[PDB]
Amino acid sequence: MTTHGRATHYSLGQGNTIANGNCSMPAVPADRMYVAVSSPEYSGAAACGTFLDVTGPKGTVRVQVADQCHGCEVGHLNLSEEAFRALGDFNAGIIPISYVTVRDPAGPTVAIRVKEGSSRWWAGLQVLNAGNRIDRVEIQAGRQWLPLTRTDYGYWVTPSPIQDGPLTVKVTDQYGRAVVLPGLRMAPGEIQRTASRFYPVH
Ligand SMILES: OC[C@H]1O[C@@H](O[C@H]2[C@H](O)[C@@H](O)[C@H](O[C@H]3[C@H](O)[C@@H](O)[C@H](O[C@H]4[C@H](O)[C@@H](O)[C@H](O[C@H]5[C@H](O)[C@@H](O)[C@H](O[C@H]6[C@H](O)[C@@H](O)[C@H](O)O[C@@H]6CO)O[C@@H]5CO)O[C@@H]4CO)O[C@@H]3CO)O[C@@H]2CO)[C@H](O)[C@@H](O)[C@@H]1O
Repeated sequence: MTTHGRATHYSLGQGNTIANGNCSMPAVPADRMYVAVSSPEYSGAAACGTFLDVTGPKGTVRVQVADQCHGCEVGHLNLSEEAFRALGDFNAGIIPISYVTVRDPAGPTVAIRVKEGSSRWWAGLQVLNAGNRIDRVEIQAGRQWLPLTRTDYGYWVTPSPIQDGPLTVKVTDQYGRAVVLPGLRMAPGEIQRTASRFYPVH
């Protein structure tokens, strides 16, 4: 649904290659089109990875939800400086906006990043390029599926130890669509590409 609100500007800088913004992006977007949302809209990092089409005075740009703006109220987006300048005048400081969460945006294949410090005793998984909100991330334990806990920093963590060897991970989005990612390695910090998609390329 269309949310009507306002926008201020801030920056995540050049960032690092580990964690950028509250969603813990592996990198600050090269196009510098990102946004921090209010705490209720952040929804415990459930909005991480999703994209917003934000309509401003000078048009409409697409930005990736990347961070949590604790000081922002509902409807108040904290845009990147580049996204702000493209929508309105930078000297204005505040601009009137309206935005929607993009449903199934065109993007690359799903990628999984195992967090630093992850072992068989404890592991954190980050799902990338899913396109939409993710409701469920599970690791295969024998013939059953061990559900992971959604953290408020963009990762999914194990509530209990997992088996050794390659990981078989099932990810389910907000639309009930699920993909299974076999052969995932316990490699902390690495972005593991896949050939899986929640929706086809057209
Ligand atoms: O990006 C901007 C935002 O940043 C947020 O801050 C984040 C931060 O970026 C992020 O890095 C951080 O992530 C940390 C997790 O929160 C934390 O839980 C995690 O701790 C792990 C640890 O990495 C892991 O090594 C450890 O494994 C233990 C295991 O627990 C223990 O059971 C096991 O013991 C077994 C023995 O090894 C075994 O011999 C014996 O037989 O059995 C034992 C068990 O019975 O030992 C292993 C180690 O070998 O587990 C812990 C968790 O329990 O570390 C992460 C970092 O690496 O999270 C931050 C958020 O909380 C800001 O908060 C936000 O404001 C910014 O916007």
